[PDB]
Amino acid sequence: TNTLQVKLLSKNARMPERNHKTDAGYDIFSAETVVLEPQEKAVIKTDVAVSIPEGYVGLLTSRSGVSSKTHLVIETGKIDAGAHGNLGINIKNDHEDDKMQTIFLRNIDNEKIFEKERHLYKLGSYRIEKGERIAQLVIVPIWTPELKQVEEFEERGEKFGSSG
Amino acid sequence: TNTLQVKLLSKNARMPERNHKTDAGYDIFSAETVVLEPQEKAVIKTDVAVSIPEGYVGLLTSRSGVSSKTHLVIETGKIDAGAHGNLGINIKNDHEDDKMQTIFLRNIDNEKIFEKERHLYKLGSYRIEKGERIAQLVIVPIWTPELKQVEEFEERGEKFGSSG
Amino acid sequence: TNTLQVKLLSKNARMPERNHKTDAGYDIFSAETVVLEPQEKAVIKTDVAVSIPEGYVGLLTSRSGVSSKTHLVIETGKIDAGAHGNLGINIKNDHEDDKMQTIFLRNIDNEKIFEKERHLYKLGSYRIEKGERIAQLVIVPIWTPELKQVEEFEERGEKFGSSG
Ligand SMILES: O=c1ccn([C@H]2C[C@H](O)[C@@H](COP(=O)(O)NP(=O)(O)OP(=O)(O)O)O2)c(=O)[nH]1
Ligand SMILES: O=c1ccn([C@H]2C[C@H](O)[C@@H](COP(=O)(O)NP(=O)(O)OP(=O)(O)O)O2)c(=O)[nH]1
Ligand SMILES: O=c1ccn([C@H]2C[C@H](O)[C@@H](COP(=O)(O)NP(=O)(O)OP(=O)(O)O)O2)c(=O)[nH]1
Ligand SMILES: [Mg+2]
Ligand SMILES: [Mg+2]
Ligand SMILES: [Mg+2]
Ligand code: NI
Ligand code: NI
Repeated sequence: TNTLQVKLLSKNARMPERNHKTDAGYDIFSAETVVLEPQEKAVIKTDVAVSIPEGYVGLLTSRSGVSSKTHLVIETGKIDAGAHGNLGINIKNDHEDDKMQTIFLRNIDNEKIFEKERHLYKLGSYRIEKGERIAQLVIVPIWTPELKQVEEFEERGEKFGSSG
Repeated sequence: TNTLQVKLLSKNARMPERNHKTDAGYDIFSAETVVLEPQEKAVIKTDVAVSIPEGYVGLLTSRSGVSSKTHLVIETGKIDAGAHGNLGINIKNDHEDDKMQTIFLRNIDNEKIFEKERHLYKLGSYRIEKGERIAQLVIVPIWTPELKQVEEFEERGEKFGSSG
Repeated sequence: TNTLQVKLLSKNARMPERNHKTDAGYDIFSAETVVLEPQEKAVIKTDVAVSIPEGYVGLLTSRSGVSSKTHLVIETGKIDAGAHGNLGINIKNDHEDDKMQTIFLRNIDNEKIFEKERHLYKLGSYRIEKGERIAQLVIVPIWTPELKQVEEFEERGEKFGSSG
């Protein structure tokens, strides 16, 4: 069986699409429109549940476009084989909370938002829109063997940057 | 040989346990009780040394429970095949150092500590306890071939978020 | 074919060297000398273009020596199979911007720079030198199947730190 089961949990959810043929990642879409303040942590719900087969792991990881342009930090999620729950994106707006305020919100391309209705926001605040690609899923085979205590092993020695 | 050798280096160390059958990660325990101040970086010693076989890599990576609840940031460690040293967890308390102080320390579940003896700590300080699961190990097969200079290759072009 | 094609784009580029025989990563060299201010984000150009074969992914990831010693944060890059562009290192100097200033710049080993010509820099500023190993490349096989909507699946339930 060379197929992965994908289950949508709501109308807000969307089917993950792969960009190119040789590409590794499945672009994951957001199911909600959230505003993240500086240093604010949240879990972005995808409303998408997947089933990874045994002997594999899913890497719900950051997209290189958004992560290099914005202060949005995604902690790569290790989706266990047999985890049939809602995939949540572990996000953090790492932008400095320098107490300053602006009238412009920022999107996932670090662009000033063009709101007709004026509001005051914290400097370095971002907005994730619904149906917006913020993360991607990369499935990679694992290796989980048995483990036993040993006094010594069956070499690089015992070396955190031994060289420079 | 479908077995991985695990060597404890002290009484403070503990054997890494896998949660479920289909799960990818081996939950790694802390061997020391450390207090991390805001923006303080440290290497948490596990007192556990493992031997990954050639053609594989170990990912000493963050647990999704602690990383989403707390400001504790673990930089995923790429444990080389044949590295028989003490596994160290590359940690950083990324919480804002806003100079404020509180009498409550925080644990790996972001809960106020109930200390009977009163002390003053920096706001957003965390404590890792001994024998506490803060990180996990995921072994994944690699691929290391020979490499040669080429003027041109044998396509996605030369594209950092070409789409959005 | 058990070979990976590596293409240098300039004289500033260098051939990635693997440290040991059992090691997973290819140490990636910098092609430019950049100074990163506190909280400053940049893309460090390697001037190196590689071609990963289909069914694999490249992990342009942080070196454990530099990442544990310095506030330099590298967001692991997922180099798609068939991406023949310049490998860019997604970097962020995560050091606090506490407005303080010093006369000493810091290198990738967190050491005070010994400049004969005196200058004023921001506290916690780092310098990447040309031909300096700041990141590494780890190639790991992937698994990309077809995907179809399912009402229910063919278990760990729907569980973000169910245990602690
Ligand atoms: O989080 C970590 C990262 C690395 N390590 C260990 C395992 C690994 O074999 C070693 C360093 O591996 P890397 O090549 O990833 N870092 P670096 O190239 O700076 O160290 P060296 O130059 O000595 O290989 O340190 C940990 O224990 N925890
Ligand atoms: O750190 C990085 C990350 C990506 N890259 C390159 C390789 C990869 O093929 C490309 C972008 O891959 P991703 O799918 O991971 N990011 P994104 O989906 O935003 O870009 P695109 O939409 O163009 O695929 O940029 C780097 O050189 N360094
Ligand atoms: O970013 C993430 C990370 C994890 N998850 C899901 C998938 C995974 O199976 C589950 C938790 O997996 P981990 O073992 O990596 N974290 P933890 O050990 O804290 O949770 P548990 O103890 O319940 O396994 O949560 C996400 O949806 N997004
Ligand atoms: Mg992509
Ligand atoms: Mg777990
Ligand atoms: Mg190395
Ligand atoms: Ni920060
Ligand atoms: Ni990673």
